[PDB]
Amino acid sequence: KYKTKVPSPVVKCCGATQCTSKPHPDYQCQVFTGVYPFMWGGAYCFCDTENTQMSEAYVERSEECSIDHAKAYKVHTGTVQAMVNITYGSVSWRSADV
Amino acid sequence: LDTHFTQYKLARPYIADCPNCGHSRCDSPIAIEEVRGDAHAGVIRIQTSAMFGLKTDGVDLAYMSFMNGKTQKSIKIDNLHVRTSAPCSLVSHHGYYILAQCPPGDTVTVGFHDGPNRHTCTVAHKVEFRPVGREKYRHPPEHGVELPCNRYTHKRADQGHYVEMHQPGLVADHSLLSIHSAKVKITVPSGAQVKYYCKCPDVREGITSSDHTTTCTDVKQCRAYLIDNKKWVYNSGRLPRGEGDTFKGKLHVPFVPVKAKC
Amino acid sequence: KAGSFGDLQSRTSTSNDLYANTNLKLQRPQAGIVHTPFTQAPSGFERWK
Repeated sequence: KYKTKVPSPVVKCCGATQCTSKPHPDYQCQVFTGVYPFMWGGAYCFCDTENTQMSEAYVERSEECSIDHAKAYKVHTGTVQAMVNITYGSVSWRSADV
Repeated sequence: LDTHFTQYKLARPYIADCPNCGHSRCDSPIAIEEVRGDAHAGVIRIQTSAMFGLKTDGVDLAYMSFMNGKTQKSIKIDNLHVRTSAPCSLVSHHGYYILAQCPPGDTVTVGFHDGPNRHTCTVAHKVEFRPVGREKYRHPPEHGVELPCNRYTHKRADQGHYVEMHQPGLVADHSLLSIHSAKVKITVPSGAQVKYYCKCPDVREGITSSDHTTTCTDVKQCRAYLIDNKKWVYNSGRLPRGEGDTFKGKLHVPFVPVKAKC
Repeated sequence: KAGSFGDLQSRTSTSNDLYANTNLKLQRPQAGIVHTPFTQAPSGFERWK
């Protein structure tokens, strides 16, 4: 399963911030305007439409991806094995992998 | 407890915008991001934007440092409450991050008690706890077979992954922008870097001690900013970028998912 | 396909490159507040379990 480990968006206060297509996996990024971002003091950017917000998010392997993960395969035929015991004759023992 | 000053010394208790902070969207220091109800053992690993653990300086994981003001408050953990549909059980905290044994719940709802105020934070997240096995319980029993579940650790001595933790961007603080009896008056925390100008034409960058403002007068048309990048942060989605640079601060995760046999 | 099995497709665990068709679509944050609407299919590894 993914983790949308969002990089923290840019907020330019008066005017645009063009985004670029960074090479992160599934790097989704879209500029946005028309904000007034309440951050701990009410808003902080003094404009009202030129307030720009650039959101960016890419996909990343979960921490569970290392450990809890499905796993595909192209499977061919290979070669079968066995730990054949023979308690032979009077030998009475061999437990060998063949 | 003195082996992860990577985070402790260098990271601060971040503050972000909690979504349904009791009433509505506040800005809680314990703003919940990255809820992970992805294990099996009744457990969720959570990140607060608050960095509890040791104090500001050096002692006792079981103390409690969130942000009040621009400032920390590194004090006791006395009355933490993670909860969901029912009250959860804490497992352990380290850094920004807490592990807690929860039941299933449509949401996740976190909060301590500073003492004067409840001051909680709450969030949506689909939670379940299937145990590993062909039995679809709702809860772990006392007995039964052990078999390979997925689960998070109790511990901190942990490096199996690390998340980027570079600087904070600025933050608003209009407590700064006082009035110089006719002009709007900015100040500084400790000599920190205050990034300043107003809609009118006056000082245009702001890298200063306490300035005044020749031109504008209204507090509501000025740049109350705090470039205070002496301590890095978690790279929350509810962070404004520090526009200058990708500073250093690669920092581990404690609560790795491990192959415990529940 | 996003939502379907293998929305995330990494060669191995170490492999920094991958294929993430998750249909991740950001939306604008609401009413002048800092956050990041990420609208996304929960994984085809979430289902498939």
